[PDB]
Amino acid sequence: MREIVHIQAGQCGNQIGAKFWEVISDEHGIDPTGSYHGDSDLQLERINVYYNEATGNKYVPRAILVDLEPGTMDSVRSGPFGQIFRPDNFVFGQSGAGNNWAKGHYTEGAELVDSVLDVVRKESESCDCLQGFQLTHSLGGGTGSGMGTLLISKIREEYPDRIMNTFSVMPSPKVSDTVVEPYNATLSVHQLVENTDETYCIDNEALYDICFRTLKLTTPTYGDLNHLVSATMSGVTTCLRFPGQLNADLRKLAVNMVPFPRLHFFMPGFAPLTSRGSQQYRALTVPELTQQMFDSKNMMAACDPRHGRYLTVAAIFRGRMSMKEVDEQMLNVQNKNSSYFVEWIPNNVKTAVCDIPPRGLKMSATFIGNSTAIQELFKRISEQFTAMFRRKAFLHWYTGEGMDEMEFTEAESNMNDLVSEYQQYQDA
Amino acid sequence: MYTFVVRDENSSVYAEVSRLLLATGQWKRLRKDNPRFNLMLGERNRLPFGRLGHEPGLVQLVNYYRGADKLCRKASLVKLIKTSPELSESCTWFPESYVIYPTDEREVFLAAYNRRREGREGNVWIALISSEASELLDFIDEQGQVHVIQKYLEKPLLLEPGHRKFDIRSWVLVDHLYNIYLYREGVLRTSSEPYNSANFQDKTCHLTNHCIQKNYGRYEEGNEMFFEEFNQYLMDALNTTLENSILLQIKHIIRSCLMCIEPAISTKHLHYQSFQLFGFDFMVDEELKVWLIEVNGAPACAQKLYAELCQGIVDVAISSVFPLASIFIKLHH
Amino acid sequence: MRECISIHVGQAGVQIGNACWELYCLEHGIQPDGQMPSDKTIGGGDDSFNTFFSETGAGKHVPRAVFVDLEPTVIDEVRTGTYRQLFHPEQLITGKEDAANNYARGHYTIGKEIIDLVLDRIRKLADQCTGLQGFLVFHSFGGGTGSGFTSLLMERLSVDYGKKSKLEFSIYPAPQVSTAVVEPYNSILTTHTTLEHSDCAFMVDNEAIYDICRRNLDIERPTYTNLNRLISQIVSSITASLRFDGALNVDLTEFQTNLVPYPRIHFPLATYAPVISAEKAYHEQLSVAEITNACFEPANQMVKCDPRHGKYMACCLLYRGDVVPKDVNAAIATIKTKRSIQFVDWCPTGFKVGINYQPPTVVPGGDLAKVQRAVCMLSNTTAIAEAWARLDHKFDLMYAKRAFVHWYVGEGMEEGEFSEAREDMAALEKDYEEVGV
Amino acid sequence: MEVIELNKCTSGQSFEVILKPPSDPSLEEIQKKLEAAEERRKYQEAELLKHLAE
Ligand SMILES: Nc1nc2c(ncn2[C@@H]2O[C@H](COP(=O)(O)OP(=O)(O)OP(=O)(O)O)[C@@H](O)[C@H]2O)c(=O)[nH]1
Ligand SMILES: Nc1nc2c(ncn2[C@@H]2O[C@H](COP(=O)(O)OP(=O)(O)O)[C@@H](O)[C@H]2O)c(=O)[nH]1
Ligand SMILES: COc1ccc(N(C)c2cc(=O)oc3ccccc23)cc1O
Ligand SMILES: [Ca+2]
Ligand SMILES: [Mg+2]
Ligand SMILES: [Mg+2]
Repeated sequence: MREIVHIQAGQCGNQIGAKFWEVISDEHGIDPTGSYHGDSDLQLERINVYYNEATGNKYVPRAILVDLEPGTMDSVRSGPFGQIFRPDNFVFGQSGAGNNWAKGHYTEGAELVDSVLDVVRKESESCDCLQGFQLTHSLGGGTGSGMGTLLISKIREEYPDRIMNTFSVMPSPKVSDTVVEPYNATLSVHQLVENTDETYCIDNEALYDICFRTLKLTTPTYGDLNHLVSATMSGVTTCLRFPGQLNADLRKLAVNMVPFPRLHFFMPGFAPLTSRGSQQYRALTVPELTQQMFDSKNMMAACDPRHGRYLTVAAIFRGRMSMKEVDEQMLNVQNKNSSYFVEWIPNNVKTAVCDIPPRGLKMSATFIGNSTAIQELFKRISEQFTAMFRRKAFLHWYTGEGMDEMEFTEAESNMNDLVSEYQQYQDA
Repeated sequence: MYTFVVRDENSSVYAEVSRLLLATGQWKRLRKDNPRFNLMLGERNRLPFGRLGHEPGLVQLVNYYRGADKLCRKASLVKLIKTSPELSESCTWFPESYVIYPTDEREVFLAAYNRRREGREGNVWIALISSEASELLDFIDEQGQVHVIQKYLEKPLLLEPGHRKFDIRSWVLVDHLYNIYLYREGVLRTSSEPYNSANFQDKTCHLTNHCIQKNYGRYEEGNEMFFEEFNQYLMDALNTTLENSILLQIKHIIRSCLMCIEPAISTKHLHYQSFQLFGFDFMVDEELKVWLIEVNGAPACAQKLYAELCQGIVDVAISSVFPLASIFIKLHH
Repeated sequence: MRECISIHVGQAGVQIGNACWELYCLEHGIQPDGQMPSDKTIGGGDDSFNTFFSETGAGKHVPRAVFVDLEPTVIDEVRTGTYRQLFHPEQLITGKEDAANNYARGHYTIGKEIIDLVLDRIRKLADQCTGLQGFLVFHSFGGGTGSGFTSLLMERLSVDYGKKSKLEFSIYPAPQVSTAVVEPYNSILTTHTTLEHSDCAFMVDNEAIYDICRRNLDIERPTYTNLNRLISQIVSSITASLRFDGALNVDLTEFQTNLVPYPRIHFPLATYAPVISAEKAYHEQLSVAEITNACFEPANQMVKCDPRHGKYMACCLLYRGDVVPKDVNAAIATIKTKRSIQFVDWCPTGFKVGINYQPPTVVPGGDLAKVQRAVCMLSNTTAIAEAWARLDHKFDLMYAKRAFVHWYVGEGMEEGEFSEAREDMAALEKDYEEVGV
Repeated sequence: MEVIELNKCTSGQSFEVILKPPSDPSLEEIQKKLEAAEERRKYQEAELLKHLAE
């Protein structure tokens, strides 16, 4: 277990995907042409997790870029790190998916999926020992959502003993493209519950509110939202990418974070919260990091941690700091809040440290929580689904592609089951 | 903020202690099984000492000394006194005693019993009270349990008016540093019926504890005389003080008992710490010689003294380890 | 002379193995290239150190060791490390996909596929032995490989070498340096499967080692490196009698004979003293009485527990340095009168003592100060069952809700193996209680 | 008190001090259980691929 294969689908998927590669390439010393120009050995020791080595001697992301429309991917190609991607790994159709999960999953996506799997296969064949896959996508559109979940199901069929991991962007009325987002998200959640091992719930509601309430940006763009996403994504993958005292992979993450196979939707958090441009000079103390990383206002999923309990938590501290003081503060916050951590999983809070801080910071903390409070996210989507679905509003966009209302009823029931399955462990 | 757990329901002493810890607001109670506690108020039965002091970044403290049962079971105590050089068979403040098993020191008991009957001096024993060896051993067998046979004290000090028997209860708190603290307030558990040299089957005049006294309540509220009144009596009736005639001996006995088990139970160098509250029961004979009767490992208090003692338990045993934002005589160890 | 084969399984087993072999080389004056100038019989011998080292015609001294991990990166450190020339490449065995902290994956899935190769490489070492007495097996309880694969290997060793002794050096899990939330599962599963196959097992609780490093070495946050240098000193103390001239614990059979009367109750407590910081400017050297007294302090034990509240079945004291019997006996006499030491009624109250006049060797630039005398006490006390109690409770907590169980079931393990393993542990806790109270 | 088994050599000595007197599965069965678990893995995987076929 060395190689991860990365897939990015649709507009959101490709935009957050491109930003992730910009950030991690910078962290690993890699420049737009693929050349290493860094000064630490820690940068290269585990670089094979994400990068292929061409005889070059160039580093090529193990990344496949997928869309049903060309626009966003042309934008990736002419973007900052655009030239670094293997040009054969751009797989795109022409028609788009019209924010329609049925188009992505059943009609338009079906037409393109085999050629994506061909590219997946070529990368997988070149792997010493493939860990599994990470997908970036949103759940509210058509391609990332319908076609992304189609890909996952086809990847699982061909590689049933590999790990599937997603970064899944949840829609919010606060940052909304179409009214059909809750339909697309519910259909997609149904898929994620069955076919991923671990999913980071990146909630556009939370990203918006952080940008507005905390970063004091009166009118957040997608760019501002994505600044938070890429910082979080860098953070959560630190222990996959860098050598440390705990050497992690996608399977060990899943084993230790997921006590029941359906409850695999993580609430990520980050501290210190910053924006692009105006950044703080004031350094953070270990007690301040720890306090901030656990604050509701630092979570990337709009749920109140106090309305539930943590099943498991992984925490990663980056920068030169006292590991002794880290351990003390982490233990302090558990011992002073222990009603919020289930008592039937001993040692359910795990901390790891990496010396390399992210760009522009002296120290940072990244949070990965499996909390029963995530049920709030799913309940919110469920309410929005039902508000339309009770009158069958907007359904003709889906029945026109050959779907039946039964399939909506089934995906709704499965998502409601998930919610009450969370409620079950919040009491005991 | 400190954390604690409660595992003994029936403990009046610790019900009041937890209530007091909550009232400072600087102590939060957790559920029985939450292992992230600073303080355990443990169960009396098979308390899991093995699970304490293994939680990183938590100083842990329990309200029982593991091994203190040696002092607090009647059969264990006799064995301890007899087998410890510190205490010995020569020990002058504990009544001549023998461990008796039924399916063991039965032969040693009978030989000493017959030597008492050489010119026939006072030969009355306790198990429940009898004058001849045969009815004693027959009673023990009727039970199917281990018990102690003990030289019953035939010449007690008898309170006047009323020709009444009594035992003294002393409260002793041993902290985590093995300081031995004697609570300044004791209590006498009185009999209400005149003491009867001739009739050993009548049990309300020979046995003194608070329950088996249901003529009750006649001379003092609930058959409980306190130290002020008892000292007053001793001055008026016997021309001595409680300090001189009784308490010196009480302090000696308590100290000897606890110093003897100290190497076996001390938590000085351990990964968790212990404290415990003991109830020592004393008999006084008519020449004002004190005898130890019982050590109780889970004593209750006298109603009047709950508030003061429980507050004292919090002051010297709990806050000494876990500081916030003397009613005891320290017996020099 | 009778040979011993050392087997190092998983990350913990391998890194500890590295530290032990480094120390063994320093003690016997074997250089990193495998040359031993003081060994005058070139290319052969039946000296005591040949129990652990074979010899080549060129005069290379090669550990009778195999290193196995289900992943390459830890054993790769050995391949390119300062002691790289010491080992034959055949002795260093790696798979590709690890056990993912999952016993079932180390035992069934990934185990099934590498077991035959490991046994073949062990057979190669055993063929070179004139009278192989058996095996020393180093592993964690908590790791997927250290637990899962180890129990598989042990079963197969009982089949292929039924007359041979098997000893364990086992790392018991501690949250302070743990890597997995399922370590209590893996520990109970490996102990159940290994119990019948192990003759004597030395448990080392990472909690005890961690705190010793903090308290006595002033290391603020101990690393695996700190821990393993200390562990290797204790292991060396234990194995010294197999590697040097003497008349106590000379063979593996004698370990069981002297330490294990009742075969299931085979976990002796190790206590070591003194542990003194190399950075300590002024240090008053400790006497035989002081080091021996320290063997009865919970703070110096390999596993934190309270022997005053259990019973001893056996006790060996193993001294290194300037120590004579008279000082040992005088120390014991005064300790007997101050400490609670109670043997079981059906055993003599006594001590087997071994003295080796060579002081402990220390790793140059290490954390441990050189001392004039040291002792390791091995006592079989019922008090070590506190560690089982702790572990069984943690297991019960998770298992009552079946948390994480699906990860094991998905590797082909049946749910029933959990309750089977756990019932065996319940019987073990009872055994200790019957013997000890 | 009583010192027995005194043995001395150049390297050291050993002795005993007494303070007070007293008062497997087959290769076949292993391969069976390993194959049984492999069959549970094959079956659970076949169940998955059938669901994916539907
Ligand atoms: N004392 C010590 N403990 C270690 C070391 N390495 C790992 N551990 C402990 O062993 C446990 C984890 O098991 P590992 O041995 O790392 O796992 P593994 O056997 O390689 O199995 P995988 O799960 O396949 O990686 C944890 O409790 C660690 O604290 C070491 O070098 N020294
Ligand atoms: N955070 C974030 N959300 C996005 C971005 N682009 C689109 N979205 C969200 O994604 C959803 C629409 O899906 P999109 O990816 O545009 O459609 P697709 O191309 O068919 O997959 C809506 O919920 C949008 O709010 C982005 O760059 N960042
Ligand atoms: C609840 O206990 C645990 C949770 C997670 C982990 N592992 C394996 C991690 C893997 C990873 O990719 O990122 C991490 C970052 C910080 C801490 C742990 C992990 C281990 C644990 O015991
Ligand atoms: Ca030789
Ligand atoms: Mg769009
Ligand atoms: Mg490993």
